[PDB]
Amino acid sequence: FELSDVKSSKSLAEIYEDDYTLSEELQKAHSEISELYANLVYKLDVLSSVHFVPKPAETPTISMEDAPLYMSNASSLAPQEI
Amino acid sequence: PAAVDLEIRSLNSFEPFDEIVWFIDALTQGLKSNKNFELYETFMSLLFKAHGDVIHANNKNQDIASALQNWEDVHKKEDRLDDLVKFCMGVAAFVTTA
Amino acid sequence: YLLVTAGETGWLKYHDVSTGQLVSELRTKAGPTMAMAQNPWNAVMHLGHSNGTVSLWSPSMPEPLVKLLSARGPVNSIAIDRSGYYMATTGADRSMKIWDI
Amino acid sequence: KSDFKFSNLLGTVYRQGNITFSDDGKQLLSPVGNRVSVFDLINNKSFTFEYEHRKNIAAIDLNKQGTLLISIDEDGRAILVNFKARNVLHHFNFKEKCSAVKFSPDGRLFALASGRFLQIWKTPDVNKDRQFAPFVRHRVHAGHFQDITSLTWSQDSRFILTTSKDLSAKIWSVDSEEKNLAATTFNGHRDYVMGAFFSHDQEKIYTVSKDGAVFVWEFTKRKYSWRITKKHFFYANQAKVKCVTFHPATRLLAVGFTSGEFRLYDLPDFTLIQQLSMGQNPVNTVSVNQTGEWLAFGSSKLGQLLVYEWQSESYILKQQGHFDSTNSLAYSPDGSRVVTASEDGKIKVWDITSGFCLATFEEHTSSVTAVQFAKRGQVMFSSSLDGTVRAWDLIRYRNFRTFTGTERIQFNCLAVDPSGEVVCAGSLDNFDIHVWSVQTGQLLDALSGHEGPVSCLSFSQENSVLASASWDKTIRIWSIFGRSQQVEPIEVYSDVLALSMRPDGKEVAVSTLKGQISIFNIEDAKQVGNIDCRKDIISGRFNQDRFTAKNSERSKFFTTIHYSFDGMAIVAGGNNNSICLYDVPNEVLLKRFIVSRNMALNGTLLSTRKMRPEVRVTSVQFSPTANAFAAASTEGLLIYSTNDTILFDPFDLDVDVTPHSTVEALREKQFLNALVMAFRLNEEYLINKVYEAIPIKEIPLVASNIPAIYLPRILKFIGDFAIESQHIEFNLIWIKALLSASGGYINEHKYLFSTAMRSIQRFIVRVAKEVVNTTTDNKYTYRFLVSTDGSM
Amino acid sequence: VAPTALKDDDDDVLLD
Amino acid sequence: VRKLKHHEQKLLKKVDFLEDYHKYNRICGDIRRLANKLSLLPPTDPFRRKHEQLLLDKLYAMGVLTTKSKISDLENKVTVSAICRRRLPVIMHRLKMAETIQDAVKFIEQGHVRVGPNLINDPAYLVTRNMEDYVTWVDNSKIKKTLLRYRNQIDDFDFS
Amino acid sequence: PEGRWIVSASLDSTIRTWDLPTGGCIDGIIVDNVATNVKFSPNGDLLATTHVTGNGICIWTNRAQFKTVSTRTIDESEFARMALNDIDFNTYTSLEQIDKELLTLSIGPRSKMNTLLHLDVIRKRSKPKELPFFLQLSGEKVGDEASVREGIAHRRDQE
Amino acid sequence: ILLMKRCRDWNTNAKTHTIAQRTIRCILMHHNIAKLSEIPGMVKIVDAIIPYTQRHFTRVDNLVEQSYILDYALVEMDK
Amino acid sequence: STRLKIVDPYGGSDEAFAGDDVVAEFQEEKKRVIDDEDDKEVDTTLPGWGEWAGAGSFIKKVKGVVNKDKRRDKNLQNVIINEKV
Repeated sequence: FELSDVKSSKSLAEIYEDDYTLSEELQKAHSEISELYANLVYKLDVLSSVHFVPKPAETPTISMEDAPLYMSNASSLAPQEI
Repeated sequence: PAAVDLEIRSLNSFEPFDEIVWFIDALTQGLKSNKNFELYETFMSLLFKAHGDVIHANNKNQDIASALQNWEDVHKKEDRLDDLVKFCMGVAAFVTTA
Repeated sequence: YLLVTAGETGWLKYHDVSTGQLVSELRTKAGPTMAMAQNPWNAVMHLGHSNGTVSLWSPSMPEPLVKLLSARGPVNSIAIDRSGYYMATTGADRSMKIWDI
Repeated sequence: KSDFKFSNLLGTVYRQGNITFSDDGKQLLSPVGNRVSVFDLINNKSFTFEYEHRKNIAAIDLNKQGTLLISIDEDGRAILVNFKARNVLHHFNFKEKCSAVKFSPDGRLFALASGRFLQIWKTPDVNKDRQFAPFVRHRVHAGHFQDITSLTWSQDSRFILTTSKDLSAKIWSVDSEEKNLAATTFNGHRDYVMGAFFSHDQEKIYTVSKDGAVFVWEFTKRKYSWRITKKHFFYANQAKVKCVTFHPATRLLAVGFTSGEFRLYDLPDFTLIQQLSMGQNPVNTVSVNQTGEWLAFGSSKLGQLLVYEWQSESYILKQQGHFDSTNSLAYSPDGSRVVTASEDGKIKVWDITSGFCLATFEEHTSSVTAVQFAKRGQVMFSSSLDGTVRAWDLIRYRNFRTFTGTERIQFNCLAVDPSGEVVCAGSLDNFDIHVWSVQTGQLLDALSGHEGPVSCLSFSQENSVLASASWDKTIRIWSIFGRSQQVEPIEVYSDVLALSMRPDGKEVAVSTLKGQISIFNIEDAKQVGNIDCRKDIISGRFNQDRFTAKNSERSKFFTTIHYSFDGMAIVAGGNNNSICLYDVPNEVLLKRFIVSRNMALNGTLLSTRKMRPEVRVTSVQFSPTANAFAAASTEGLLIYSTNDTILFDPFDLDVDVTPHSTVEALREKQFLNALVMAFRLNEEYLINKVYEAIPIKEIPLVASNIPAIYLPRILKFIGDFAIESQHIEFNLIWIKALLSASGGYINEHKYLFSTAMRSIQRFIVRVAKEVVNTTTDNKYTYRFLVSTDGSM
Repeated sequence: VAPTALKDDDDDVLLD
Repeated sequence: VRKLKHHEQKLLKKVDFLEDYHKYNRICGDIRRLANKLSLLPPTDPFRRKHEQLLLDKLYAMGVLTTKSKISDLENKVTVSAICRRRLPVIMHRLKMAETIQDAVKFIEQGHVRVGPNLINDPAYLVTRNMEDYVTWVDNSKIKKTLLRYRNQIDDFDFS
Repeated sequence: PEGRWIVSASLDSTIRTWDLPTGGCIDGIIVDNVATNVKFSPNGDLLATTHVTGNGICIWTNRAQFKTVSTRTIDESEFARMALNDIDFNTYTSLEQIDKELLTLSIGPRSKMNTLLHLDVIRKRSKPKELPFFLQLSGEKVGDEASVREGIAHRRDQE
Repeated sequence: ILLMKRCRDWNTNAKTHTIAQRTIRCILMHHNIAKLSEIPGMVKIVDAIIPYTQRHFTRVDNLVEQSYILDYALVEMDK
Repeated sequence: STRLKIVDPYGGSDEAFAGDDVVAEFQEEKKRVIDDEDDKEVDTTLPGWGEWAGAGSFIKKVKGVVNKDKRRDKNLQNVIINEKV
């Protein structure tokens, strides 16, 4: 942990306001880790592929690929697990 | 399927429970026809799912029990299928195996 | 020695050939540019849009010299005479407009 | 000795184009790359049309009568097909890229959006004999100065609304006399106009722009002219309108955006009925049902087709196809389900009857190379280029165990013991076969002996022997089970690429680089057969080849082979444009299939890789039902089946045998003779007719008297007929009589009846057992309530 | 008409 | 334009606007931004360490790295020269399969060279480390006949 | 192509279509000029015939490929002068119920029963994925540790 | 509460589930199930015994299904 | 007009304008440039500096780029000149 040595742009109201309302920036890294490897994975693959390699690719969301819609989660647990 | 589930759930649950009795009688007649059995079996399953508590609380009521009892006399005849299905596994698994 | 490009993106690119650098980048706020033309006298760009307003543009300044609508419909093309006194346009509503710069 | 025909495309639902609801509203037509697929939503079934375009499909439309389906590719070449009979009617070239095609609501005319030109043509009469030049153009219209985005018909077949990139919505009159009525161009929008629609009364015209603005147009006095009375704006932060549709009867507005979300609205009030997000990829296409209760949506990037019931907020259809090519496929032992694997690394479970994705698995990081089932079928296993082998329980759909090597060996092939207790995988980099224990999850041992990469693996179903093949020019037979371990190498002429094991477990065939399918006896380890494949294979010259196809040596071998469950045929596939079905005992080509006919696929006919898609089959297996085989290819899973049975193949037919005579025997009550004579004719309608018309009392008598030769054929008929038939008790009684009377004969000859028995157990396990499960539960749900005391 | 053409209020105030 | 005179040059400069390794330069640069940022992410993180291993294994699995490597080396071992030496025609030459790179390109284009089971007609194809052992001529190459004809080991039965 | 019919040409200037399963002539034609040859297309949608007169090849459109054909035997006497419906159309439809006592399922897909039974969990899984100017803050966060030591220390609002 | 906890433990073992099931049957047959529900701690112990009870139902039924081998034996004699 | 008449084997056997109001849009734009470019009288009264302010109970002129009466586009119809740049 590191202590800021410069003015906090947020005032005491704002500091206490934030208190009322593992890390996103750390996950923002991990998110922006991923694509360039997905980009790096594709480029040397198409260089190294004999065969065709396709390029990898508010409002509530429809989840279209479901990993059964009729199965119940409770039915997926063993008598030992419960 | 969506219409059927709203339909059975909406069925009223106040005494004298006439419509619940009427629905049991309708399915009892349906089983006698020996047609649409898997469908006729499953609406009764939804009936218990949506109104099992309502039926259980008033078992001693004559009207529910009488319509209920007749459905048993019908359903009890359609137990041959369980014995019928049960044989073919015993020989099919054995015949292919030993 | 400057190449100016107008596109449906509406971002007006100013590129100088000799220096090989983009002089300035500007958004019209009038939507896609239907018509593009230059006035030789003052080297001022003329742009056409659906509203019919014609925006006079230069690399130097942030927002256009002049906004004129001559035709009610979109201006398909803009013509400037060699002298630069006269500027002619044809609207998409069959209107033809002769103008003085 | 059966005729296989293309039936449907699995692993794949949508690529691009416009989705169209059937007029009845019970079916959905989706263009699938070079073909078009139809999904029966009510019946939960799907089929893919046999006809194929020269290039990928661009626009389609089905007439309200449901008899004429028109499809146009990106080159403008149109194919007219009879929807009911599924036969092509006419081939026409419009010589232009047609953005949209839409039939008139009356059906006599159909309009084509062609650049900045609108063409209106006359629909041919299907009732008429096949006409040579049936297309006559009614008119051609062009006032736009830029490409037409879309067109809309008036409900009365008299006016057309067309939207273009000129920021204008414009109307025509289909009748020349009525030109003065509708000759207006509507302006005002700031970006491209996406959709122009009529109200139900047609008094109002609604125009939608890409910016997200909806303009309501009404005739009014300022003497009377069209004006924008009301303006609505979609305040999407950056999403742009991608597709729009409108239903006049219910006043529903469905808009698909580039951000991957959609919004439902009730005009003219602009009430947001619902907003859901389809993903991060653009919503390419949208359609509305005839009743207006079902909404079909489509995004091209991930191959997305969804159907939404906004009334009940329920999903009718929700299925994804593989982003990459399918590398392997595996059938369930009964054939009810098939599992597919792709280069992405995702496994998907598909149901043959419905043809829809039951489940998807995302645990494998890299490409899944091989997929296989255990004999029992409850468990599934897969190997991937992430360095792991994973076991899957398909009842609860969980990865109950994962396997991996010490040094993360890359696996390309996988094999599983019939007992489901040993799993063996092979690698291209290690030259060794890793062996594990299913129950414990540890490495039992490493089978060494190959000096080349292990190309394929397989366990004998019965004898449980392992046969391994490698680029080391030899094949090794491992008797791993037992106190002592023996290995029997059989050297081969050239590099072996694929291996197939006999269901008897007595023989093994292997496809080699030379284009030879060599068949070896496992016990004696000597060659018994060999088939040439070099000449039969069809390979097309790629566009960049500087050497001819005939001189080319790129792929005249089969990288995948499998046996027929009867044991007399081999289906073979490779990096080519051909699937060849061979006959093992006598060594010929039974028949050959063309996998694709799209030119965009390379093989159909300095720092940058020139690199484009190629036509190929990765894996091909037979269906255990012995009626179909599936081939994994780039486009998707091609299933070829023998279901139609239009062909006439009598067996032991004589002059006295006739359909009329068979009916006469039934009328005379000679059920046994009628059944035998019907089977001799081999006509399903006659085989069916005799089958029900016998009374239940006479079933045991007839069953006991069936000749042995006809026994396997009647059992097969019952199994396939019973799976979809409604007479569960009637069909079961036959299975009782036949098993009771001829059961001993089945045991003596298990393999002759192996397919017929399996079809029977599928019927009784997958539908009959389920029915009794509900029946007993209701019986027990009955008893508890009555006996138990009611609450106070 | 356009050329393309074909061819009680219940009070919400309630006592409690 | 023509060569500018001395006074012309001094008044106006950089007016000269209006084998390529641009892609490999981008490939090298992209590898740099990973290891630079993978260093930015905290060391104790499990997600960084696995991701570093996948990269090192995979450029190893390529042969851009002749031997197994640490990230610290990866900011200097990777080079455009490393990618080019993996090019099939450059692999073709070191094996002495073709005398000159241009000769190798011609053979690749004409379709006389197979790598494992698959034929390559693209010269820009680069070979991986598990795969170079199996680069060779197609079985029916006319080149493969002259091979065995001189050595008098041309076996017709293999059709080569 | 399906092996179900023969079409034969004869010097009597007639073309006859014969149905093998019943072994009878089902259709008859009279051609002005004798047809020397008759060949079915590989698909069967076309039939090609050549004749004694004419340098071209006559092509015939197989209507059977578009709709069913009755297999009733042609009338011989009528043809000379010119010169059970399910069986007739080679089809059959399964009975609604073979016998009243025999059990029969519904005429529809078998996945319907599975959908009705579990329809409740269908809806749950198909559901789409999801300040004041005087705050009221006290305790340790505000530094009032004394109140905490002395013992002095929203679902309904959501509800 | 004490009795069913024993039945839960007995139910887990396939060699002692038979004793547990009959005891639970008598509870349901000789008590007001409404009172059984309201007692605290019932439900959680109650939750554990379906998955084992259902497992015993998948078994036994297979034991039941196989028994028609005898019905195959007798019909073979009748021939 | 507005329909091509093409004579070839397959055929050849045998306008109004509507839009929004642009003038008002531009005629709206003309004030906004005028108002922004005109001089502004900002009220610099500090409420309560010397009087009670609450529930119970000075103008500075800012120079613009051009006065509204000195604009070149004035008297030019359909013309807007932005004197500010």
